[PDB]
Amino acid sequence: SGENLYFQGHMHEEENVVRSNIDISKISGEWYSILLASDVKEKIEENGSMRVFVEHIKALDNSSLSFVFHTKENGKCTEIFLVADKTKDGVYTVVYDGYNVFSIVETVYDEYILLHLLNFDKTRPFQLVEFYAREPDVSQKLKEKFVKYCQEHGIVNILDLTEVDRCLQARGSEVA
Repeated sequence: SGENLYFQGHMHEEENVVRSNIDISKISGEWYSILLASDVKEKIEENGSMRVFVEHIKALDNSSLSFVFHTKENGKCTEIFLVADKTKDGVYTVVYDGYNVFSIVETVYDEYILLHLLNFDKTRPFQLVEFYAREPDVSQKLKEKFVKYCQEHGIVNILDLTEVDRCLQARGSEVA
């Protein structure tokens, strides 16, 4: 006798984690910048060009993606509008502080996006890893996931943005 037990689920571990065949409509909407990492720490510390705080992602056509960010310039939150062009599933290019490529590494559409960017500056090229979430903070488990990804890629300058000025106060342009 005893309770018969039965395997349930799939063999791989993660639930609803999307790594390819990205559905753009479901990654659209409101996002918050949570974590930022780089191999060049100056790019993400205060005054760094890549210290940008995402606001919204929108599908533009069957290819391109609109990204709206805030960044700090001359003491103020300023809104910056970017259009990223698709080169293949999950991969885009965009011009900002030079020429960039970036990849949607992994996403849970209603929770988070992990993005890995390369910038091709001739003198000081760099990599950026970003973690966006559907809320302004995330679980410790997800922060550890991000940190492990960074470590696996040799990226050791890792900032948690959730207790510093991310220009949240600048997101109130539109009312219900």
